[PDB]
Formats: sequence, C-alpha cells, structure tokens
Amino acid sequence: GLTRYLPISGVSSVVALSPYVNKTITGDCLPILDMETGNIGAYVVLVDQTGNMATRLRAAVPGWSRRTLLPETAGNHVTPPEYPWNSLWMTPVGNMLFDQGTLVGALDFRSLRSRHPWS
Amino acid sequence: GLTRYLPISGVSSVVALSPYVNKTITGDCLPILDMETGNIGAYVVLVDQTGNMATRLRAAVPGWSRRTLLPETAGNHVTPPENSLWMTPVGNMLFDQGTLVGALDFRSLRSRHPWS
Amino acid sequence: GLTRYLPISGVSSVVALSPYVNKTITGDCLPILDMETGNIGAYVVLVDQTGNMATRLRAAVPGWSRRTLLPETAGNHVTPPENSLWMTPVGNMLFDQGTLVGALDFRSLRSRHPWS
Amino acid sequence: GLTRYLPISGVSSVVALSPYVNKTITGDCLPILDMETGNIGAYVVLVDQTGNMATRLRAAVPGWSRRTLLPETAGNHVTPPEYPWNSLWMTPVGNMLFDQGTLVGALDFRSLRSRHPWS
Ligand SMILES: [Cl-]
Ligand SMILES: [Cl-]
Repeated sequence: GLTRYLPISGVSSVVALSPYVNKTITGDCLPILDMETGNIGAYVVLVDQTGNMATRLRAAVPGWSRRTLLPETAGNHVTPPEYPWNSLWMTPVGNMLFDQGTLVGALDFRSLRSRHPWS
Repeated sequence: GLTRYLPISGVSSVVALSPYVNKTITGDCLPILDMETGNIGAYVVLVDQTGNMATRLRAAVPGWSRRTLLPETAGNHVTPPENSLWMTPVGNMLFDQGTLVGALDFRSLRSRHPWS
Repeated sequence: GLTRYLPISGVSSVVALSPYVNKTITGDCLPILDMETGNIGAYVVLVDQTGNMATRLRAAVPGWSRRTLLPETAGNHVTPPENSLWMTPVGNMLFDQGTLVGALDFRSLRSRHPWS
Repeated sequence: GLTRYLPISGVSSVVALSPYVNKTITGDCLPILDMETGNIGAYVVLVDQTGNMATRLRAAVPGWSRRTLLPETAGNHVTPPEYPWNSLWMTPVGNMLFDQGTLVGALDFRSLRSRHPWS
C-alpha cells in the first residue's frame, strides 16, 4: 500500500503522512512536543471548530470557544471514496490494512479529491 | 491539573492542548482525518526536519526529504521548570483517561514559537 | 453491526469483544493494567509462539523464548465468510469512534478455540 | 528501562509485557485475532467485572452482565508504587518514558508487589 496513518490518543482521528510542502496556513495552534528533547518540531493547526480535535479541545480548554476567531466550518475536506464485501474500511480514504501495528491505506491520500486552505 | 496532552502513535510526541489563537505559520502540512467523515478541520504543520514528526515522515515517504525546504532546526522548544531520561519537558505528567494531564499550564512555561 | 474490535498497539491484532464465558486455558499470562488503579481484572493468555502477541513479546523480553513451553502453533483461528492483503479474517470492518466494528457477530463465523 | 506496555484502543488500559509462564486461568475469554492470518494466538481473560475492559465489554455486549459468573472483584492487583517533582507517572507501575512511541517503564513489573489468580 501507500499512505500511512498515525492514530492520535483520545480522539477518533489520524495524522495522514501525505505532505503538502511549503504551505502557509492560519488558525489556532497546538504545540507538538518531542518528549525526549522538548523541541517543538510541529504544530497542530485548527482551521474551523467542527471535528473530533475541536470537540476534545473545547473540553480541555473551555475559554477557547469564546476566544477563537475560527469559522464553524471552513470547507476543507477529502471526498470519501465510494463503497465496493470483505474489506477494512476507513471512511475518508477507503481500504486499510495493519502492518506490524501501523495503519496503511491502499491509496495515496494526495490522489483523492480533497480541498485545503491553500487550494 | 491544567494542561492535557494527546500522544501521537509511533512517535515520542504529544499534542499540548494549549491553544495559541489565530497565528500564521509556514511548513509541510499533513491532514488530520476523522474516522467518521471526510471533513478536515485541522492539519499538522512541520516546522523543521529534526522533530519526531519529521523523522517518522521520512521513513514513511522517502521522497519528501528532497522536496522539503524546512531547516534542520527551528528554535521552537519548551523549557521545563527549575536520571534525565525519566524527566519531561513540561514537568510532572500523569496518564489518565486515555491521555496525559500535567500539573502546570503549558502557557506558564518558557516556550519559543515561530510567532516569538 | 454486531461485533466490536479493539486494536492493540504495536501489533496487527484486535480484541474481539465476543465473550466465551467461564472457560479455562493454559499459557503465558500478561497483566492488563488500568491507568487509574493497580487493580487487575484481566490478563492476556498467549497460547502459541507464532501469534503477533508472542512475536512482540520476544522482541521486548529476549529470555522468554527459552522459558515458555508453548507450541509454535495451536490450531486456534477464525475463518472468514464465503487482493488478499486487503481482506479481513472476519469480513467487513469499519473504523468508528476509536475502535473497529464489523458486520457480523463473531460467534457466527467458523472459529476453533482451545475449548473446541 | 525494563518493562514495555501496549495501549489497547478504546480503553484506558495497557498490556504489560511481563510474562508469567505456563499458568492456568479461568474466566470470560475474548479472542485476539491476528489480522493478516486469522490465527488466534492469544485470548483476553477477564477474571472479575470491575475494570476498564469490563466496562467497555458491558457496553459492547449487554447480555454479558447477565450471562457471566465472574465475581465483581476477584482481588488481583499490583500495589501502586509510592510517589517521589518532574516525572511521567503511570499509577500502577510508576515512572515511564516514551521510546520511539513505545511506553517503557523504569521497573520490571514482576518485581512490584502484585497478586494474581495463580498466587
Ligand atoms: Cl513506514
Ligand atoms: Cl521492544
């Protein structure tokens, strides 16, 4: 398969390892800490208020609802593939398998019809 | 305690739920997907090549090293408060309810970010 | 759907929430711990050395291979219903709400267990 | 460090890779499927009805409450280590760290004061 996905604890979400290089983006930023160094090599950037991460954050941080300037929806998406059975299905990207624990998708994410802030 | 942290599978990295509102940054973007929908409301922005996220990406996508324009290091980091393997960059943290909670508000620590 | 499945970190293995009540088995026991308490109410029982759990254990505990008395294989397995990389041993499964749910009741499939 | 721990999806629980060899044990058994083969190389065995796994199972399987013969508590445990600060703490076993994503404990589990069905 191609694209790999990293589950995030405490939310029904995954980091898709399909990079879009050298883009600029605006929103509410959550630091990602490297635990062994304390370096911050990456940030989670929320661009609207609907999603599992938004829900979790509202619960973790009750002022954020009132402080944020984000839209409720900003429009970004991937178009979920059509159904084919006997498969392992993840709605936004389709067929999956487990490889020594890691989530691997059959398709490359970059190749589904998606829209992001830089489009 | 005052700050919650979500571990990311496959890396020694946590999402600090300590918002910095309406900032702009540049880097390599990874969609965060929800299992239930194609709607995307968040991305991971990598800002250097030495972070654990960068490192996991290279293993997964061998060609990304050639295309990225990120520096090896950006001076973004968090400093803990006033043997070393077992310490944390933010101070005391505890596993609870599927996540981690720490004893301090992240915002109270010394932290440098791209908007500094 | 009728059966829920919990992935186990680091292995291509799932816990089928399809109980078989009051059975007795023999094998190598691993405590399952809750983050909030020292109370233990469940264990993983390995029953062979070729399962993914066995394999992860060897990497973590090099001396356990010499001490275990388990066979290489026990004929416990599940058969799916009436290209091959993308299939599942139980049929259709979907990611939902942090776990997996399948379209069948596990108990309805052909399965051999130590109590067979 | 020594003992390694495997988070289980959907519950605040972990498999402790500290084996107790060739023991016999009774209870309600959940198969553990190898996804790439369909082999069942291991079973989860519940020995009482209190715990995060019991809770999740009650929600997944509402007949189980009425069908099970387990006690509410069977007594098994590990004695949580005493507190020392700046550490990463997991109540039942103490100091932890992350190693390329994996949970590693400072102690060997087998060396805390614990009790199990075979004791
Ligand atoms: Cl990889
Ligand atoms: Cl290991």
